[PDB]
Amino acid sequence: GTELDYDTFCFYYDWYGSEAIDGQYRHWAHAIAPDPNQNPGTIPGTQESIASNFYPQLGRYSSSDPNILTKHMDMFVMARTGVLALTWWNEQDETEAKRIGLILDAADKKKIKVCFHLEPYPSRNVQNLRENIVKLITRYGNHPAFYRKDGKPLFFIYDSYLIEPSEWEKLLSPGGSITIRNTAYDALMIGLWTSSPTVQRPFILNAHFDGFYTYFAATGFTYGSTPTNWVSMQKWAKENGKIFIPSVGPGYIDTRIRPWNGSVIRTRTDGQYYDAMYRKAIEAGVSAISITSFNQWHEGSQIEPAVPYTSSEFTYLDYENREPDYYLTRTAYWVGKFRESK
Ligand SMILES: OC[C@H]1O[C@H](O[C@@H]2[C@H](O)[C@@H](O)O[C@H](CO)[C@H]2O)[C@@H](O)[C@@H](O)[C@@H]1O
Ligand SMILES: OC[C@H]1O[C@H](O[C@H]2[C@@H](O)[C@H](O)[C@@H](CO)O[C@@H]2O)[C@@H](O)[C@@H](O)[C@@H]1O
Ligand code: NA
Repeated sequence: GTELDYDTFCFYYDWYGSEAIDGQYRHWAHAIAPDPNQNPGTIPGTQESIASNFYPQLGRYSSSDPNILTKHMDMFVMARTGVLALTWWNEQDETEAKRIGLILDAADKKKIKVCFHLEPYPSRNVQNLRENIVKLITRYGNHPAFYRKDGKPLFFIYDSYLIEPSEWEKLLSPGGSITIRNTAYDALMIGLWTSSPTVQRPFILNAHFDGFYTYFAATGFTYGSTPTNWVSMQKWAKENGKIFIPSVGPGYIDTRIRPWNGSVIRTRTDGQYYDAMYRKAIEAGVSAISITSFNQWHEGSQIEPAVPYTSSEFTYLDYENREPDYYLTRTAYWVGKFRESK
């Protein structure tokens, strides 16, 4: 009825600061991105003006605040989401190491598991990826909240297409020069499916990924994030021994930090958009689902509770006519439907 689902992975961001913990409102303050097609300015992260079109129920919180982390784990329990997929940027700073330890300890108190979402950090390549996979498994592999499926850790790899299949083969083929296959550091490696099947099918096969995900909460942003393609993507995956983990989300809007990106807006329609994405994932017959996102406030994809808020700087969007915790409860509903279908 209410147990956590360990085939549901929710993308989680630990880059927020507060004056209480960090001494600064990190990420609530954020540079405005220049138009790809310029002195754009910065959102200052004051109470009135934050880097989101929405406004958190918990305010300008710190991701290093143990009291905030506790409340977040309670929110995961409400949503029935059993795995927290943690953004990881290879910052190599004491604050990063501290935050990962706090998140693991908080998660374990509510039986939530943690896996890593490997980001496009500077000069990312298959050698430093191996070195960082080994570090992460050695440092956190014995923590009880560290996620495993059939004895293997799992990693999502954002913008995996930035590395050529001839490089991925070295790490992920059983014969690869620096392979993790059949070693103590073997893992499930889930790459990002973006574009058409004529490009993606050979990429995934040649790179030796164990599976693929789609990430984007905005329908139609890519081929992969267009749900009418998911039945055929699942059929191809099952035929080729690959795990398909489609990404579902409640909406998208990023125009505070990207004022030129309005065409990517997807409206929430009081939950109906989320319902349509989640239904299509379940209908495709997949064995795992990813949620974009718990708390990407910059991109307006969050299921974390939000509240009404107005200032002279900006009038924020909010969840009305639904209540602030609607997207947590609606997640729990769809987790129930997914479990019926497995
Ligand atoms: O939204 C601003 C944010 O964009 C980039 O991070 C990416 C986004 O969070 C989103 O597309 O998800 C990706 C996978 O988790 C992630 O790479 C970065 O440029 C970041 O610094 C920025 O704050
Ligand atoms: O430029 C806006 C766009 O930025 C990010 O996506 C970029 C890249 O990371 C993606 O792999 C490709 C997919 O086609 O698009 C961009 O180049 C995301 O933050 C995205 O949500 C945003 O719209
Ligand atoms: Na699982």
